[PDB]
Amino acid sequence: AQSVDQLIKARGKVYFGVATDQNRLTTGKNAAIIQADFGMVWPENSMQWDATEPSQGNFNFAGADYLVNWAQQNGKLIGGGCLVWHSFLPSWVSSITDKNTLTNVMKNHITTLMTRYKGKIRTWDVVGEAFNEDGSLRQTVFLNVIGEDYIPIAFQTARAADPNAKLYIMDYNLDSASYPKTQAIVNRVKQWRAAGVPIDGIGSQTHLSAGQGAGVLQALPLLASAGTPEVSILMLDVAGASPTDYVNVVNACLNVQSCVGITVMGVADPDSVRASTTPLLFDGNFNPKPAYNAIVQDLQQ
Ligand SMILES: O=[N+]([O-])c1ccc2nn[nH]c2c1
Repeated sequence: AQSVDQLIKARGKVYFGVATDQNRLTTGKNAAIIQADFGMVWPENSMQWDATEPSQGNFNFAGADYLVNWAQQNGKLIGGGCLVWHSFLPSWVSSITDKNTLTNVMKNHITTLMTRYKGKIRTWDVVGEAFNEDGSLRQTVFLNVIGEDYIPIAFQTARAADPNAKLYIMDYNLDSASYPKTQAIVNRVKQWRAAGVPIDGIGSQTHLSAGQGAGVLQALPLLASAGTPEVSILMLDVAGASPTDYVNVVNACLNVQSCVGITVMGVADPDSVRASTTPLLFDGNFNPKPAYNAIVQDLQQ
């Protein structure tokens, strides 16, 4: 059984990665599969805001430290995130109505996480899910209280905290070139970078239904046209796990020079949030599914 990470490196890419955390690494056969087959790990939950700063200035790094130490011992690259994401905010953040207060809170959260792991993290997802489906900016507490400047502020703060890390904006429903969100993230990233905002990458949080892989072949080149040094596929899963969809996503990555790699949402189907759709690359016995073998064969050829 061949390693997709090794094979994608042989094709000139950086990694094939996976999301995990302490719970997964101590159960099933997740650790053994990650050791063999994946070259980068991301914390699924242990670096989100609610996990790391459940009360203001009272940080909890136990789960994140476990992941980082496991990755270093096993020679894996590490991704971290998401530093600013409305979906994982504790209530103490959402209640803040004062611009200066919230700006300092946000800067402190960013700097504290990034400093702790300085030099050890390849990629940080700095801002997540900042766009509405129509391409307008999502009206989260950060937009409502700080305004549109919160995104530049987050990236400039992140660059200062660890200049080694590649800083990404991420979003979902960027899977079709003509979708309004895809157009808008491309346009705004172009503008931010032209003003000197340090956005190194766009990460596409790719949750596909059956048959949607084909559209990624056109959407990913469009995302790359924003001119960031890197793009990536993140959080990848596919309802039904058809080889056709998975191979299309891999081929999109191969066709886009700036696409550094792909991260899947987990290891085995039963641990998915949509397990009924069996959307991952390993089954409930931890055997590689037809889609895994198809990706291997595509990368070997
Ligand atoms: O690619 N990922 O699986 C992944 C998981 C959780 C994250 N939080 N921020 N960015 C993330 C990427």
